[PDB]
Amino acid sequence: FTSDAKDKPIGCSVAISTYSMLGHTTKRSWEAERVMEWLKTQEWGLMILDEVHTIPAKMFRRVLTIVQAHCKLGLTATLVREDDKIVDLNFLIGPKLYEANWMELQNNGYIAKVQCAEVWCPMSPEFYREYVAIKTKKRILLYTMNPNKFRACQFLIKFHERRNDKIIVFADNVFALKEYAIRLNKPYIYGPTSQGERMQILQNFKHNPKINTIFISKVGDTSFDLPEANVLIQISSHGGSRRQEAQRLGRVLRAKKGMVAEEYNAFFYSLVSQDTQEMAYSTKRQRFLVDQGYSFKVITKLAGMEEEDLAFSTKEEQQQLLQKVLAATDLD
Amino acid sequence: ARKLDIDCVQAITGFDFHGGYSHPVTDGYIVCEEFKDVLLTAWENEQAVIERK
DNA sequence: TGGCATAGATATCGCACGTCTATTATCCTCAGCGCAATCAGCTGTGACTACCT
DNA sequence: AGGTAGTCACAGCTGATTGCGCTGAGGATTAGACGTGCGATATCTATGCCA
Repeated sequence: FTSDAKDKPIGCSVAISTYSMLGHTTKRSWEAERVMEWLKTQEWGLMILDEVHTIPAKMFRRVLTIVQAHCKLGLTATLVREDDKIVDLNFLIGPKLYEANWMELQNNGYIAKVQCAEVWCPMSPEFYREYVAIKTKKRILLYTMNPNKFRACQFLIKFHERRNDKIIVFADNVFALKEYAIRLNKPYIYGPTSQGERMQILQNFKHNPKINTIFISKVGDTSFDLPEANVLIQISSHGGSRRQEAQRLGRVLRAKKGMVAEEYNAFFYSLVSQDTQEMAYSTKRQRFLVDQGYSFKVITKLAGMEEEDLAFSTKEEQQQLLQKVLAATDLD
Repeated sequence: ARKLDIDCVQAITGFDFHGGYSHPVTDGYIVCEEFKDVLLTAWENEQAVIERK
């Protein structure tokens, strides 16, 4: 029951739909009206819900009232809603039946053993002075566009490409992601992301050895499946979405053959601007992962950067980047 | 015509096979002559707004 | 001399090859509906002061 | 002169706000029949042969 690929509800033994299609409070297509009528007439012995943490929203909760179903089972990777709307969820669906031990599955080899790092990038003092200068939401662009962070990211990308690994760069800010991708000449995924182009880039990433570095915006969490990778670099944060970013990390990294014996077969790195409010957000975010037994080693000095030549080597280059970012005022 | 609540039917004058199937070819809209002059002046005025818009 | 087997000239219908036009559906893009972290006004708390005995 | 109630000046709670996302309504966009050439197929006729 999709808005693009439509099939008649008649004879549909098993139906797959989306929350928005069922929660479309505004007037829908006449065929959609017939589908809804058939669903209401149909008695559902079983219903399956994915990403249950999204249910506590009012519109998606109304879907439960809309649909008459006997058994409703919810499957998800995380349950720590930052809005603490989970107690009522215990009666929306039921008690949490099971939750596997992540470290145990790591030992059993079912999942890749993630190697997690927190990389501290000192802020440029000119950026830092402006960072102190701005107190508003515009301050995000200041620390999310750290030239030192850019150089560290470039060095890590070179290192992993020489290591021949799949690189996924997660950046919540659209402008920051586009700037990084354009400067590094890599594919970028953002708001619209026309589906054909998106699928083309994904299939190039899966198979083409020339493409192994993909920039994905916030859409990479649940809007589409992420091809399996080994290197996941997080630059931009939602602001403390300890569940969203953890879910996206778990979705990105999966078990890989060949590195099964090694305790570190998956690599994740979080680039955090030092002395910024990003530190508190990172600490709050990794709370759940620490509760999951995952450790994060803090790394400040990156060996090999001095030998390699990277972007913004000269000061005015960073000054030019500061000009570009400040051009993006609070409106952007 | 919808704004003026006047009957408006597209004039099907031919059929095109493009895209692997025969598709309707429409040539404007046929409207009753009695309202025609009333329909024309508004339309231009309608355009007179839209272009400014 | 007379009737009929057999060699010659002539097409002839069935089978396949090269080519065209039909007379009514599908695919990008925008305005309008949603989800997630700050910040101000409502509400709660502590202290100043007029009024009664 | 003494006590407690009416009333005005600072902290938490929570809805409004600023960053991002799905929909429904717009403009855009080739094989049976027909014609034609080839391949397998009959057919009329002049004349030689035999009784």
